[PDB]
Amino acid sequence: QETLVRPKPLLLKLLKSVGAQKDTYTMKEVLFYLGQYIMTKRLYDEKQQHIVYCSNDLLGDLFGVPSFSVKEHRKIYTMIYRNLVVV
Ligand SMILES: COc1ccc(C2=N[C@@H](c3ccc(Cl)cc3)[C@@H](c3ccc(Cl)cc3)N2C(=O)N2CCNC(=O)C2)c(OC(C)C)c1
Repeated sequence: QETLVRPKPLLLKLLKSVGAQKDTYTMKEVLFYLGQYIMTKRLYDEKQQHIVYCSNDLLGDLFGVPSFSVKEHRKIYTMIYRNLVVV
């Protein structure tokens, strides 16, 4: 009974690029897959792994900043919610 969401096109493209196959997800699944996108594309700092640099990537278009820490929860949840609809 978790809320189901339907990502908008750019978010869906990111999710499918890391092997998600569906069109509707829970918020925890969206977060998991975005994390995997960062990990697979090596967008994090090797020393302080919470730090992401996304300026030269579509992820930067999603979050609207060139860099962020994964501790920026308000920004991360807000930008994900701007990029989906509830089902
Ligand atoms: C010490 O290094 C860490 C510690 C925590 C995270 C993290 N933290 C998790 C997280 C972060 C923010 C929210 Cl709002 C929810 C979950 C989740 C995540 C989910 C979405 C995004 Cl956009 C980024 C990361 N997320 C992860 O995706 N992790 C967990 C740890 N290792 C991983 O391989 C993947 C982390 O993420 C990297 C991808 C940058 C690195």
